[PDB]
Parts: sequence; C-alpha cells; structure tokens
Amino acid sequence: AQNPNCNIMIFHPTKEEFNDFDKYIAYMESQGAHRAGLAKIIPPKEWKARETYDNISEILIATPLQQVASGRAGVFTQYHKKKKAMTVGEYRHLANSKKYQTPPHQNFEDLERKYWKNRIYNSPIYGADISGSLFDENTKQWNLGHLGTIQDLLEKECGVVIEGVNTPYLYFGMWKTTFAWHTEDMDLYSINYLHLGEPKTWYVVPPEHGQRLERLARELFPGSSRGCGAFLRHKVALISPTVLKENGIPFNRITQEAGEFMVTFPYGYHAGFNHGFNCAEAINFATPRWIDYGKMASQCSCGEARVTFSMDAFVRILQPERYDLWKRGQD
Ligand SMILES: Oc1ccccc1-c1ccccc1O
Ligand SMILES: O=C(O)CNC(=O)C(=O)O
Ligand code: NI
Ligand SMILES: [Zn+2]
Repeated sequence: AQNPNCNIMIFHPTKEEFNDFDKYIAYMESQGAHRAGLAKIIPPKEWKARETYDNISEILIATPLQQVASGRAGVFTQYHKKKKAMTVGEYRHLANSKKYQTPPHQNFEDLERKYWKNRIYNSPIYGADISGSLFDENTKQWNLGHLGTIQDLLEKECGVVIEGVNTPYLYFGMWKTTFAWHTEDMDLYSINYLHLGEPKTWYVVPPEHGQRLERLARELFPGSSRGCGAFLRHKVALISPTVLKENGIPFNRITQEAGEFMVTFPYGYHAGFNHGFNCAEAINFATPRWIDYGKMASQCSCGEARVTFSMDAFVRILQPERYDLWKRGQD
C-alpha cells in the first residue's frame, strides 16, 4: 500500500503532466496521496494563473465576516458577524492596519504558536465565499473555472442527468482568519489555489481516521453534538494541534504559499488559518472514486448547515433514504 503513514505529499508536475487534470489527480492517488486527506501541487515554472494582480482592488466583498470566538485557546467555536460591504482595496488596507496586521515573528512555526495562543482574543474579518474567478480565460491548465462539473461526473458514472452548476469561490483573508474543521459538502474533493499574498496553514486528518476526529469533537463540544448528529457540517469548531496530539488524533500540517495548489480528498477533515492579507480561489470537484464517499456522507438536517442549490440532486440520487429528512432541514 502506497503512503501507509498518510503523509502529506508534494507534487511537481511538468508542463506536459499539467495538461490533463483528471489524469494527474489519478496519478497522485496511485502514489497514495489521498491517504493524507490533503496534497500540495507546485505548478511547473512555465505556468501562470494570470498576468498580474494589479487590477483587483475594485472587486466587492459584499458581506465581510467578523469571526468571533468563544471557548478556550485550543478548543473554541467561532460565529460570523456580518459587516458592511467593502472593496478588496479597502479590505487590504484594513488587513494591513495596526489592529489587524500580522505581528513580528521569526518564522512559520513562531507564527503558528502565536496563532493558537492568541486567536480567541481577536476577531479578524474574512471575505469568504465570493462567487468569481481570478484565472485568465486563456489559462488552459488547472484553471479552476474550467474544470469538469460534478453534475457531469455523476452523469458519466451513474447515467442520470441532474440539474445544478459548479463554480469557483474567492476568499480574501487576513491574519488569524480561520477555517473550522470540516469535510466538503457530500465529502467531495476540493482544490484551492493561493493567488496572492501571505501563506495559509492547513491541518488535516487522514480520511481513514475521520471518525476519530468526530468522536473527539463530540466530547469537546457536547451541547453542539446533542443538537446535531453532524454538527461539524456547521463549520464553526476549532481544535488545536496540541489538543489533537493530547487525544491521540492522527493529523498532519503544511503551509501553502502563493502560487501553490492544495487538493483535499473525500472525507479528509481540514482546518487552518491565514498568515496575513491574501486571496485564494477554491472549488469542489469529483472523480469516479468519490461516488462511494458521496453515498456515505453524513448530513446535517438540524437546519444550521444550509447549503447550495446543487447539493439537492446529490442527496436525492445518492442518498434517497435521507433525502426527505435532509430537505426539511434546508427549510
Ligand atoms: O497590492 C494589492 C492591492 C490590491 C489588491 C491586490 C494587491 C496585491 C496583489 C498581489 C500581491 C500583493 C498585493 O498586495
Ligand atoms: O481557504 C479557506 O478559507 C477554506 N478552504 C477550504 O476549506 C478548501 O479549499 O477546501
Ligand atoms: Ni474545505
Ligand atoms: Zn446540524
């Protein structure tokens, strides 16, 4: 078995290898990359996402989110307080202000220490889930707005045509902005390109050990667990690497820098934080290997999760027994 320790693997495709997206995902899996839950892909030196990022300041962040924490330094939840709209130029200025800017630090490890020590005492503002793309339309390789759709994958594999669409989202981050422990909707893959700015640190649990993380989360967030059998779908819970280690949860960590792709694999729990002002683009995707994960994916039906239009068909076709209860949750 390849990659039996479930290490995060890093890939350096050639420009020739970078032509066929599906083929390269399959290649990574042949080397055991999926066992980690997360892989890094460094594009060939000849590749670029777009010419420059000099003209992005007028993009609107319609609903910036202030991420307010509750709990203790290593075990906390966050809720999102809506703020007034601002442009990316305004957001960048805010990120760089004395109140929100990255503190002096020695290296990534020092900054990680500061993050887990001090995150809960601040409330950074995140411009997340903005529909759009920063890939040039002429970028033919690994263009996240030109991937095969999940709906077409399901049709190719299972023979049924379904409604729905599948487009990328932009994320503008600042120091301490946080993504909570989660797997993707319907335990899909995700791919994330860091377009510009400061790094993003990721934590990930191997898919074969996801239930260990779920069990710990139930113990650490007991009220939340009683409220919903799949409350990590709410994407509000954080657990530090120290607490994971104390509880014997297998995980890995890696820092993504500008110009690098990350892929998360089906049922790979992940969480992390941004180092400073940055912009990432991400989208979900599927492969034939995903179908069995989609069939088995947990669902939130308590009403909190509330997801895309397109998830309806996934649940309807892959999980018909769960569909009625889930759909009630979506109203
Ligand atoms: O300076 C900016 C102003 C506005 C939007 C983006 C940038 C930027 C783009 C790439 C790299 C760094 C940057 O700060
Ligand atoms: O970048 C973020 O804030 C969160 N991204 C993801 O969870 C992802 O790409 O799957
Ligand atoms: Ni994700
Ligand atoms: Zn729920």
